[PDB]
Amino acid sequence: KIRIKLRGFDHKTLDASAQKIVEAARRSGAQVSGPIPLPTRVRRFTVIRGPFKHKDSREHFELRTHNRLVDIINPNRKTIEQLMTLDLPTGVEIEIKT
Amino acid sequence: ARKALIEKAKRTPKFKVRAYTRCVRCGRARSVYRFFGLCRICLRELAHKGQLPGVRKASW
Amino acid sequence: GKGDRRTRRGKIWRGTYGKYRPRK
Amino acid sequence: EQYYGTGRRKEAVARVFLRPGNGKVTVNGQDFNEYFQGLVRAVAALEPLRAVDALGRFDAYITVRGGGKSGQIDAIKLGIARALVQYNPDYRAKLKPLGFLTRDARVVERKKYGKHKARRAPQYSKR
Amino acid sequence: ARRRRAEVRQLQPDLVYGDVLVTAFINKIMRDGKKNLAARIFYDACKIIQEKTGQEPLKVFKQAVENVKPRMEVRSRRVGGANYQVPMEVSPRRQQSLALRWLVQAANQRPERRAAVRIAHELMDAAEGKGGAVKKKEDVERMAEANRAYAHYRW
Amino acid sequence: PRSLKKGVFVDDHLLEKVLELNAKGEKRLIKTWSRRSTIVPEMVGHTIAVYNGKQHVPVYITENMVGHKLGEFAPTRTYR
Amino acid sequence: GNKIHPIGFRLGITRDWESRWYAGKKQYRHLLLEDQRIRGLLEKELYSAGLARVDIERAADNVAVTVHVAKPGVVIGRGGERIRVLREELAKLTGKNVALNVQEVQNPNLSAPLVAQRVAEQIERRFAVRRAIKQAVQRVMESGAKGAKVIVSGRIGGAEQARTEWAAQGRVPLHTLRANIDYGFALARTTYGVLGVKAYIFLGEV
Amino acid sequence: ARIAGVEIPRNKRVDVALTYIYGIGKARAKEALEKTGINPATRVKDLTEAEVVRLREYVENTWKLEGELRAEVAANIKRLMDIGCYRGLRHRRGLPVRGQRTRTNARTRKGPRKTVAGKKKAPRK
RNA sequence: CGCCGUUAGUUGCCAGCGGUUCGGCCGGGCACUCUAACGGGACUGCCCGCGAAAGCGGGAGGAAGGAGGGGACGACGUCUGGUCAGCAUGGCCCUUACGGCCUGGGCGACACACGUGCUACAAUGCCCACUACAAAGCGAUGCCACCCGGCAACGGGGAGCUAAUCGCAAAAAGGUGGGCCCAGUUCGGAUUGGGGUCUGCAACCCGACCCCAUGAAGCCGGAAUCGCUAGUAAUCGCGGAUCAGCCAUGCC
Ligand SMILES: [Mg+2]
Ligand SMILES: [Mg+2]
Ligand SMILES: [Mg+2]
Ligand SMILES: [Mg+2]
Ligand SMILES: [Mg+2]
Ligand SMILES: [Mg+2]
Ligand SMILES: [Mg+2]
Ligand SMILES: [Mg+2]
Ligand SMILES: [Mg+2]
Ligand SMILES: [Mg+2]
Ligand SMILES: [Mg+2]
Ligand SMILES: [Mg+2]
Ligand SMILES: [Mg+2]
Ligand SMILES: [Mg+2]
Ligand SMILES: [Mg+2]
Ligand SMILES: [Mg+2]
Ligand SMILES: [Mg+2]
Ligand SMILES: [Mg+2]
Ligand SMILES: [Mg+2]
Ligand SMILES: [Zn+2]
Repeated sequence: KIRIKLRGFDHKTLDASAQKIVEAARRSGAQVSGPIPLPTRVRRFTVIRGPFKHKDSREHFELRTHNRLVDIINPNRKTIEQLMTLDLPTGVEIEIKT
Repeated sequence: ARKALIEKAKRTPKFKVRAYTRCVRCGRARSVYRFFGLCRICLRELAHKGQLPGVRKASW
Repeated sequence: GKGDRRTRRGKIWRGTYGKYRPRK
Repeated sequence: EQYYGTGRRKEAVARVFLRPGNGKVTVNGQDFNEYFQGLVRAVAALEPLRAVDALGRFDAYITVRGGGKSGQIDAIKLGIARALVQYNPDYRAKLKPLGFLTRDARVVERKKYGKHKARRAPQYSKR
Repeated sequence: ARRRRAEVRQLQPDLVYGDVLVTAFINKIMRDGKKNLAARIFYDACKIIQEKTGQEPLKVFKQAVENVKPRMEVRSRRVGGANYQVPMEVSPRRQQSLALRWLVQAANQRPERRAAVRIAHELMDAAEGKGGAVKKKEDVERMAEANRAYAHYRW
Repeated sequence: PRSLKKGVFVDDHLLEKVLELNAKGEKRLIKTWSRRSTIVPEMVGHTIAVYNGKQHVPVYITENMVGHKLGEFAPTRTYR
Repeated sequence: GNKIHPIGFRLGITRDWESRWYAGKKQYRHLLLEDQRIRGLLEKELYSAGLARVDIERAADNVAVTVHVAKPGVVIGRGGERIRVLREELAKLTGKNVALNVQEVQNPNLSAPLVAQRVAEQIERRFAVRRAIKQAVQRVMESGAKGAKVIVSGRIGGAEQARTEWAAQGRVPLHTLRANIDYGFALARTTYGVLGVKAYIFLGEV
Repeated sequence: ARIAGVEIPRNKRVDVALTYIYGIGKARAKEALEKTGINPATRVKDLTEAEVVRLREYVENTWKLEGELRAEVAANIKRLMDIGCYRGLRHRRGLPVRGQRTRTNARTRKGPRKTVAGKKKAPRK
């Protein structure tokens, strides 16, 4: 029962590589618990627009971290062998527990 | 600011309460968002140049 | 109300707790 | 076995379950009146059943999550009105013109910068 | 209203008299968004309208509103001179608002301590012909037919 | 309503100096720049010169003013 | 006042981030700083190649710098003895083992950063500004492009009173997101002040 | 009845009444009614003469109140006035002792406004 | 943001049965709520009337109907507008000081005046007790459950949480009960005397907080004057950034 919390700053690149982690099978080998949504955490920064005065200007920036879960039950060893050099996203990260 | 006044470089500040921030890009000592290490003015510049990964115009 | 330190309303307004707004 | 509608209102969600019964409504593991104790607006959550003659012909197990009790009232009201239409699609005639089917999309307006409060504008002098 | 004539909003009827006027009153009685204890007042006031009078409260509330509605009022006018107090008619929409507003205001002048009581007595006194609300109405109409000379600016 | 807990504070370079002059006689005037330091009972006697950002001052030191901080006796600003 | 960065505005869609990695709130600060140092050592030494942009990516400790230059000649050198020196000079500031790549720019007259960069250098070589700009635009319009626009700031010609010179043709539709408008800014350190060269280049739609 | 030196709080609840003495507020009232076991709620006139006594015998012998306090504080100030103290100066001038601003807003320490002429050659303000 | 669908089940449940140390705590399933990716949905498309047309008025169906609600987004130009103290940067200027380091002081000075605010002057109220419903956020040399000591700030001990799972966290107005009874009051919390806590090398100048006592002015404000057309104003609490701490009632 392996645990895989996925997270990055882009979500087009997440759901398209969490999908690539569910390449054991659609549902014929190990169970597969589907790519789990799991709420995103939004940091915000609010900057005064110009240098020097003009209090009332302001402009909003956000940086949002999206998080997935997946989780596979009953890990056959060839399912793990696929967790080797099989990736393409650069801005996606990978926590793994069991 | 004064190039001299980056004795923020002083790794030992004697007391940890003389430790302060400064923009790592411009020296600004006064809106240095600690996440980025950048001041408010540099942050908006870098945000707009797309050199702060993941950072985006935010509206809601 | 909100100005008096030794009250419910007043302690709520100023973040704090104490004799007049027990933490629990 | 029962009948169901959702109904949301201003950050609040009710889930309405309609049993056939005596008129006993229960809201969040509690009696209907024990939950809206002393809120005069309460009785208006059940204004669908009142205006399709159902006030006492249904029991109602309702779960309610989020917001504040007065919005929960409006949201239950939508919840009921919807269950009561998937139980008998003909009920719309004596239900739609009353408005009970519409969902109140009136929601808190965002806080704008340089304002105090979305629209409250800071006060100025000399002009 | 520079573009459209701007319509009136339709307050949902009372929960206890199923009436629109009673919501309106309750709304004028309410302050700071506390609608619960504005209704908690008007109704407490209604218990009092009976335990002091054989009459049903709705019939009395309605009765007193009518005694406060002003058939005439003045609103000032800038001319080719200055301020002329032109006696105008008063639309049925504006009589509504004026009556209700005047009723609450009058009520809150009173020396009775509970709010329901003040509303109660004002609501009663106004039905029976007297009371501060009516006085700032018999007054209002007195400024009309006194500036009657300026009726020929009817707008 | 101030603040000296289970610590109590007196800046020490001035302290080792006054206790030193309590082996014999009292040095007329001591040049301090630390107004930071509370007064101990062992200071009652020798006149200490508290600074000012501008001038050391002849602060004679009575026993009626022990628990107080030094700078409480050398006014900073000048007024009318 | 007016006019947001046409890049930072479109950053959502039609234009992606120069450096695209992920990092926690105890790392982001550091990676960002070093990321900058790289751009600095890069924008100074690679001037001759005329670098449009520098993509930087990170992962299992390693760093994939993907430099975009008009003339990859000047970044290679003795058949290598330059791309090695620079992948080396990066290994000192970045203790994390770098990987320098080089990207051809098919059409320097279709990358706003270079177009502007072009104009900048002329203004220092005392070219005629008005023409420079009308020309610069044409060179961009002749190379396909649905539209383009250039702007020189102030003190055109040593002129004591700072001005602004213009030029632009085709469509340059700033308020439409669905655009793709490469933007580029070049500085011009002249004898008598500084000048700013902004370059807009519209192309495509969806 | 006479609780503390020349004090006479009548006709309200006992706790509220006790505060009409100088050294006593809501907290010493509560306390000294708990520790003498008189129901705080009773009106003053309905206090047992025996009660009134166990009340006084606490309050008076346990706390510095009224007169013996008013000149403890007064003479407490003269202390910081008689040493070279800063708070003393502030007491002597009549200016916010606890480290406030005085550019504006120190009315409560300063008394009413002593308004003076402001300009000699500048607009209307 | 509002309605609906598909994908997705270490958050969600008298939906449906089993167990209960009556907590979705346990088996167990994802229907529902939600979470968040991708889609549908609106078009003056349909009907009636005016119109040459664009469109206008109205009416159905619909979660929503003519720009459904709110953001981001600001033209050629104007002001020789703001900013060389964020950053660049031409010129001019100083170069045992117009550079540099300290320690202390100042930026916090008070006879006065203005701006923006906060807290009020109370009964549609204030106090105490019990009890009910949020959203958005933040958390490692951090948030701190829980236990013990203290009236308390807080100290000692200690669990969990790299957090949809642990914590900040109590939401508050509201509701039920009790008290106050028209009073400068159980309104208002300014001032001042005392005793403490914590942060920091250090709180005199000049920190925040807790406790005791003190309990000012203020009974709704002249001339004038500001905001707001709907989840708006009004009102109530909550969070973050900055930051050891904090003068935040400011700001987002
Ligand atoms: Mg603006
Ligand atoms: Mg400099
Ligand atoms: Mg600091
Ligand atoms: Mg009070
Ligand atoms: Mg609000
Ligand atoms: Mg020494
Ligand atoms: Mg759905
Ligand atoms: Mg069972
Ligand atoms: Mg048509
Ligand atoms: Mg100027
Ligand atoms: Mg200042
Ligand atoms: Mg001014
Ligand atoms: Mg305890
Ligand atoms: Mg009560
Ligand atoms: Mg008023
Ligand atoms: Mg408007
Ligand atoms: Mg207010
Ligand atoms: Mg802070
Ligand atoms: Mg706040
Ligand atoms: Zn900066």
